[PDB]
Amino acid sequence: CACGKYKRQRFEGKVCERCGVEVTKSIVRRYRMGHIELATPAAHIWFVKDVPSKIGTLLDLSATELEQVLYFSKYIVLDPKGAILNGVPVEKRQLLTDEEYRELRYGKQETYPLPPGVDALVKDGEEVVKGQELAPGVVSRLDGVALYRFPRRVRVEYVKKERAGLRLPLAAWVEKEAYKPGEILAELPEPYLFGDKIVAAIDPEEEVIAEAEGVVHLHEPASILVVKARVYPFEDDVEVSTGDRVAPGDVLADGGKVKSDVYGRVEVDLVRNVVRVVESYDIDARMGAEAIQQLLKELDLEALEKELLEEMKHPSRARRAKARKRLEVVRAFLDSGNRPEWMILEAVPVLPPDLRPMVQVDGGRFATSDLNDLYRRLINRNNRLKKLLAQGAPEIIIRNEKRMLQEAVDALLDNGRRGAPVTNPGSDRPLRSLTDILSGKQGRFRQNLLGK
Amino acid sequence: KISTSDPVRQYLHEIGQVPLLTLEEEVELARKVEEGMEAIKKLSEITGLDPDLIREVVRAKILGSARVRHIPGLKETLDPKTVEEIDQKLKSLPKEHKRYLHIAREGEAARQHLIEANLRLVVSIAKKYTGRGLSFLDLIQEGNQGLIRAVEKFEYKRRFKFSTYATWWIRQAINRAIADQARTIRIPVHMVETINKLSRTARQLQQELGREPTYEEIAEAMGPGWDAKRVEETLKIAQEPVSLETPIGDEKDSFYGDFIPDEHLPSPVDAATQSLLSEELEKALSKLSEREAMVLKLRKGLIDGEEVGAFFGVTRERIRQIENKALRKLKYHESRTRKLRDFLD
Ligand SMILES: [Mg+2]
Ligand SMILES: [Mg+2]
Ligand SMILES: [Mg+2]
Ligand SMILES: [Mg+2]
Ligand SMILES: [Mg+2]
Ligand SMILES: [Mg+2]
Ligand SMILES: [Mg+2]
Ligand SMILES: [Mg+2]
Ligand SMILES: [Mg+2]
Ligand SMILES: [Mg+2]
Ligand SMILES: [Mg+2]
Ligand SMILES: [Mg+2]
Ligand SMILES: [Mg+2]
Ligand SMILES: [Mg+2]
Ligand SMILES: [Mg+2]
Ligand SMILES: [Mg+2]
Ligand SMILES: [Mg+2]
Ligand SMILES: [Mg+2]
Ligand SMILES: [Mg+2]
Ligand SMILES: [Mg+2]
Ligand SMILES: [Mg+2]
Ligand SMILES: [Mg+2]
Ligand SMILES: [Mg+2]
Ligand SMILES: [Mg+2]
Ligand SMILES: [Mg+2]
Ligand SMILES: [Mg+2]
Ligand SMILES: [Mg+2]
Ligand SMILES: [Mg+2]
Ligand SMILES: [Mg+2]
Ligand SMILES: [Mg+2]
Ligand SMILES: [Mg+2]
Ligand SMILES: [Mg+2]
Ligand SMILES: [Mg+2]
Ligand SMILES: [Mg+2]
Ligand SMILES: [Mg+2]
Ligand SMILES: [Mg+2]
Ligand SMILES: [Mg+2]
Ligand SMILES: [Mg+2]
Ligand SMILES: [Mg+2]
Ligand SMILES: [Mg+2]
Ligand SMILES: [Mg+2]
Ligand SMILES: [Mg+2]
Ligand SMILES: [Mg+2]
Ligand SMILES: [Mg+2]
Ligand SMILES: [Mg+2]
Ligand SMILES: [Mg+2]
Ligand SMILES: [Mg+2]
Ligand SMILES: [Mg+2]
Ligand SMILES: [Mg+2]
Ligand SMILES: [Mg+2]
Ligand SMILES: [Mg+2]
Ligand SMILES: [Mg+2]
Ligand SMILES: [Zn+2]
Repeated sequence: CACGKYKRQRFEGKVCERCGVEVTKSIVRRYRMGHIELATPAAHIWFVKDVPSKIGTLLDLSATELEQVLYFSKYIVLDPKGAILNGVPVEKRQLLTDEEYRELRYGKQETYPLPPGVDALVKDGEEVVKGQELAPGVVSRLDGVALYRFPRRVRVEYVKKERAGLRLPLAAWVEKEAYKPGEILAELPEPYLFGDKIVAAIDPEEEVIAEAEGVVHLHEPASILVVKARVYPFEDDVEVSTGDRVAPGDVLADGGKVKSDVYGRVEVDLVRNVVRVVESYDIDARMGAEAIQQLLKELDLEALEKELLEEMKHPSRARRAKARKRLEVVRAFLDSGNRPEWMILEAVPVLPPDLRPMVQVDGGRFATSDLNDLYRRLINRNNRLKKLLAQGAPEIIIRNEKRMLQEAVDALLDNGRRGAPVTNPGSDRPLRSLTDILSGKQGRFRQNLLGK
Repeated sequence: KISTSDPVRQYLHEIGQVPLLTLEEEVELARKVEEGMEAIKKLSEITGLDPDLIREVVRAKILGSARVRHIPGLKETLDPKTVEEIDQKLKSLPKEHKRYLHIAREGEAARQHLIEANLRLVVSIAKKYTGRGLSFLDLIQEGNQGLIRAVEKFEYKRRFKFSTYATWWIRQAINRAIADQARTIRIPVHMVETINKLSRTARQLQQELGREPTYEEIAEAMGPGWDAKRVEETLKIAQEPVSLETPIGDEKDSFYGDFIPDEHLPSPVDAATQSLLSEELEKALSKLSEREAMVLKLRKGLIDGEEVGAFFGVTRERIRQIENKALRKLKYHESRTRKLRDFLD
């Protein structure tokens, strides 16, 4: 054993109480298999890049290009349903870009145009920005022409020195007259003798005024949010109370993700009772083996078998020929053997250890099966992935990794199908991939017949 | 197609559409992140729920549905029912504490937002720690993990901005990674700097001798406790391994690992050994008293290598008595019928 509690043959079939070791020599150490549990799946390059993409064929996707498109990078394929339009209905199986995808989920149009000086555009925009629904092409009037060419409502941001009126509670505490006592009315200087309304023009910073300390004198945007702004929603209990109540009750989710009616996102501004309700709805958008794993599970091969049977003998030679090739794969799958949800990978079998040696050489040199540098690749990526998800998750970086991860999963399986991995500067040599082991210039079945 | 360009484009495009303004935007997000913290804790205080739990429920509602909770973290939080229960009590928090809920989420957003914006910062940094033995994307990614770390500790009360703050928290993360993953045979950070020092020193030494320094110079130039045994050792660990599979001789088809023999495996000669040895050792073990012979047979050949602790109840005198008298009658009759003499070893 490792520690030595049991050391001979009499008890050959039992395991040690404090440490686990059942024995017959180290051959067990070269025959046993371990596995890595992948964060978010990836797929076998052996099934994705063979001339006939066995998954592109079975899953009617662009046999060769739609795959490469969503697999390695972020090109999303709407998996189940996505009510909101592009111009046309939800594309059951079609794929879209980051850009247009972006335009969807947050809200139609994003326009942040922030004014140059403090008094010219800051006034044009402000007057028409807070409660006024700004129609498309709203020609803001000062630097050049601030053009807001899109939809529903508007949200402006900062304000320096010109005149303060109707703005949020920021400046309220600054000039103590209104937040300390009810003096905002007298704040209007001299004509009061003959909601926000401040002095003629006394403050010029984005600060806190204990002593002008916590400050930030800068710019002032006028970002137009294309979304519909509700101020006084009411209670109707047919379906669960949607949106909000007058002022007391607010059943909506906070200001990220909330689906009420056909419109599906809800931002919240506790300033005035304003429940910002964006319109894009639940659009299942996925990319990577995640998406394909789904698609693959959902298919009832029997149906596509029968569907192809009809497509095969009936229409003309162009689409029926494609269907005959696509019927081949689906048939065997069903025929005898195993079912097709397995082509996706989420559990990587690891090759034995003594088969990927770590050995002492000369002086103290060591020698290890190239396979091990590839395994570490994957393990590190898989780990870093986990920790990246847990720490918090900025989209770009999660995919970025997921990508590396994928590539890695290729590496051990087969190197070179997509780029070729290298041991660090010394040998620009393809680390022998498991594949390279089986086939290779002088691989396994191969030298299995050259001689022994 | 090719992996670097795509991500470069990927975040450079997003920074291109959203860089953070020097003061305002970074100030803004910062303020929100902190308020979130103060919020989540105050939530913990009034719900009796761990800040860890309050942090994960707000994350789910702002960053991702049941999909992101089920695959990443296996399953302890019921995909639907669990998180939701938690959101309900958050709602119930009247006007006063509901405010914190609404703040927590928005703060959470800011976080991820600030994190997005300063990804150029990482890449610019990570760019220079390139040839250390880590993949550019791996390097940017650790550095990324580093910027996220900075986000947790930055105090906006202390005027300095996130730029100079992220730099450190990122450079730390990178260097660590470089020292932790770069090699197959792990080597702690100290050995690492040690090796850099060793290298650097060897450089200054190559400068004038015209003689690649004998390990004498390196010891000297290095400092306090450096000797020849130390340097020969360090550079022996510095050599990365070799591809057990490498093209050898005329690289036509020579893979290095066929030439290394095997040691545990009993080459035929040994299997034959163990047979006679065990059969004859077993014959002698029987024709003898199953007393002090088995004691020393089991004490030596069955467990571990204790005269006193060797025999059951009978003390030392009977041990040495039968050990040495049976061991010799056994050897001297084995001297007669010479079977063992020819040293099986
Ligand atoms: Mg026990
Ligand atoms: Mg036991
Ligand atoms: Mg124990
Ligand atoms: Mg072909
Ligand atoms: Mg069109
Ligand atoms: Mg229409
Ligand atoms: Mg403005
Ligand atoms: Mg007005
Ligand atoms: Mg104003
Ligand atoms: Mg009044
Ligand atoms: Mg009057
Ligand atoms: Mg009067
Ligand atoms: Mg005045
Ligand atoms: Mg002023
Ligand atoms: Mg202000
Ligand atoms: Mg102060
Ligand atoms: Mg400024
Ligand atoms: Mg009514
Ligand atoms: Mg109801
Ligand atoms: Mg079906
Ligand atoms: Mg059917
Ligand atoms: Mg076709
Ligand atoms: Mg050797
Ligand atoms: Mg590597
Ligand atoms: Mg987390
Ligand atoms: Mg390497
Ligand atoms: Mg090849
Ligand atoms: Mg291509
Ligand atoms: Mg406390
Ligand atoms: Mg209590
Ligand atoms: Mg407790
Ligand atoms: Mg939900
Ligand atoms: Mg489990
Ligand atoms: Mg967001
Ligand atoms: Mg590396
Ligand atoms: Mg490189
Ligand atoms: Mg690594
Ligand atoms: Mg030191
Ligand atoms: Mg150096
Ligand atoms: Mg000398
Ligand atoms: Mg090293
Ligand atoms: Mg070869
Ligand atoms: Mg005898
Ligand atoms: Mg006897
Ligand atoms: Mg006996
Ligand atoms: Mg007898
Ligand atoms: Mg014993
Ligand atoms: Mg003992
Ligand atoms: Mg003892
Ligand atoms: Mg005793
Ligand atoms: Mg005695
Ligand atoms: Mg004889
Ligand atoms: Zn043991």
